[PDB]
Amino acid sequence: STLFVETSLRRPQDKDGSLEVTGQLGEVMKESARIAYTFARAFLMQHAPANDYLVTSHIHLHVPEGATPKDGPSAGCTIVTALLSLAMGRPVRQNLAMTGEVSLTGKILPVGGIKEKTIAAKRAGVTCIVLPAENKKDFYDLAAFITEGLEVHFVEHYREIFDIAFPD
Amino acid sequence: MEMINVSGYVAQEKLAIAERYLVPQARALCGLDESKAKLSSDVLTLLIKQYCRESGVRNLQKQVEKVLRKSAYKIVSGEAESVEVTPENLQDFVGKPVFTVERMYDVTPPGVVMGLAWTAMGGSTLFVETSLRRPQDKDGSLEVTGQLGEVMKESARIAYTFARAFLMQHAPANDYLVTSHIHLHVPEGATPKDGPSAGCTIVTALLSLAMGRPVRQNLAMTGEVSLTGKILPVGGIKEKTIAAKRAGVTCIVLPAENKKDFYDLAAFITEGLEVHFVEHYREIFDIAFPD
Amino acid sequence: IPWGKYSNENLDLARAQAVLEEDHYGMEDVKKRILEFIAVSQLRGSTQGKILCFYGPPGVGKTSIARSIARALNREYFRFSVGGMTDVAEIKGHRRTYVGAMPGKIIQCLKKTKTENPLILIDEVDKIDPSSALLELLDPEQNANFLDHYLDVPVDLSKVLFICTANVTDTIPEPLRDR
Amino acid sequence: EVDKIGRPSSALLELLDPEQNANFLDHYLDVPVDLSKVLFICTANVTDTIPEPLRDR
Repeated sequence: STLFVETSLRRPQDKDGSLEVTGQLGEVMKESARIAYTFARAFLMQHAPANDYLVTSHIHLHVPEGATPKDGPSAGCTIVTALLSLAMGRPVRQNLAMTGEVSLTGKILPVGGIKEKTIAAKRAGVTCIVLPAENKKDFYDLAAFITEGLEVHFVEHYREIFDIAFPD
Repeated sequence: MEMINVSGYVAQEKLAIAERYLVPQARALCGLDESKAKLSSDVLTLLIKQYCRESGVRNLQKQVEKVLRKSAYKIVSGEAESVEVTPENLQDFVGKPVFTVERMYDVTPPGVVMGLAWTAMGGSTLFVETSLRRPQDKDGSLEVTGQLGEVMKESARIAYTFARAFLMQHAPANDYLVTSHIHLHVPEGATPKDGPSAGCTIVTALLSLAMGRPVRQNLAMTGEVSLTGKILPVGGIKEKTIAAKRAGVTCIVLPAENKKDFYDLAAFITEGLEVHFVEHYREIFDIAFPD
Repeated sequence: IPWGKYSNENLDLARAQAVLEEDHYGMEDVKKRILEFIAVSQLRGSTQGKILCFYGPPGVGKTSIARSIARALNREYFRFSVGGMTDVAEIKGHRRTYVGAMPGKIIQCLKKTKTENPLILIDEVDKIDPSSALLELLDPEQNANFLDHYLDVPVDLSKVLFICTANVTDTIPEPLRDR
Repeated sequence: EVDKIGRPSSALLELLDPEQNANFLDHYLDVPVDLSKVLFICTANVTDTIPEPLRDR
């Protein structure tokens, strides 16, 4: 199944910033959201020191389909991408789908259920998919007719995901 | 009942078990023999190092059975009269290497220090990651994530307090830990983990972040830490040392009271580790940061 | 029951691969596993050993794979339901002294099939003491002499190729999972 | 009230099977009766408690 991550401000940008997380997210997913927020703060500080969006503004993060409970750290890099895109005002590649855990230092870790996610992406019209490098064995075990049309990218650190999702 | 321990196996022991038991049994199950189904020693080394990550040999048995089933299919199908497997053709029998790296970190940045853990699935290693949550310029703060248990959260609080006290006297001018907001995390957040053995590891991570200096690259440490800094003994160090050898470290730090339990290990296991025993955390500080 | 009647099984890989290609599309991994199993059986000289367990989501039609395997191996097919079973007497039959006694479904399989080496699909084994009686059937150390409460005489089920399906790998019987 | 039958369920399974009811044997008559021509209709309050072997028939 496909899920989207939605972020928006709670106050005008005009003290520490804050992140409000809703969407019936489980404890593991909320921990992943906190880790993603911290890593996004660090990454935006190191990449764009003049951009104080994440550290000062108040951000509300939501995952739609609130009636369905959600769990698992698979949304790690997705939340970082959403937060950075909101902070820079830059939309991501308009057909990219990404999954995989993120560490506090930004390393991407393998996640399960590669076949189902790939099938869902192919059915949802995705053309480029980002997977952790440790999931290469799981992905290449899939038949050719499932993944022939995907511009697959394998990553080890989020620094590569940043360049994949935000060209130029 | 009498407690009898059956510890895990190092790579050498796993290879020796495989060559003499796993391959002969799987060949007999598949109906083959050594004359037409030969599995070289280098293949088993690759399987152990990359296609399996465990204290036991249960996954290695499945890998060997898969390899020999594929060999039997190739032999009966007439594709080849005799089959031998070599590192450059191993991918024809098994998929891509599951584990491409032995450790999560090659070189550790200042915020993270390597540690060891013991669970029901055997010994394993964990890295305590630590980084800022706010830019530097009121009290500081410490956020902990990673499905930590209550005991390990209390150990993290004790470690934070002891690191604060240590920096209040080792370097009075460094107000890092007392004025900066810090977030601490342990990767593999889906796995619930608990135990006070991570105390000194957390102290080392916090001190390394505060000083901005990395720890020794191949150093792993275990041991409960007290509020005064005294290191307390921890259990399950057989599996911890087996995992540390599996992880490829060369230096290890153990509580001094555990010297009686470390030497119970066989000679070929502990021969490669520069083992250090500590009574108080200042020795761990002098070991991790030698200069 | 067909005392000593045998259908000559065919273990050729070409025939099995062709049969699996005619009536099954895609799922090349399962076809590869079945071909490897058939090659292993041909080398061994018999199809006994580990019981094949096709597990997956409900409604996948795992019965079709077993039907194709039975067709390829020239083994007569039979359907054996165990979902929700609690009474051993379904496996082993009622005692002859009972009113309206009926033997176990295995004897019915032997009678309908008319050979000593059918392919029996124990479907939905994860929704099965009923568990203990099934070990007595799948264990070759005692499979060679199957005793039922109705006929009250041993019957040789050595050459029967048992296959099973389940909805999840976490089957509620533990001892069965090892076989 | 087919959903409230206790496990009698074996009797209903024997009765409703089109291949088995063609020679339905009774304890008293001791001779089979061809119930293949009759028409069964069942009624339940909820589908949660109906036995699983009935749900595919």
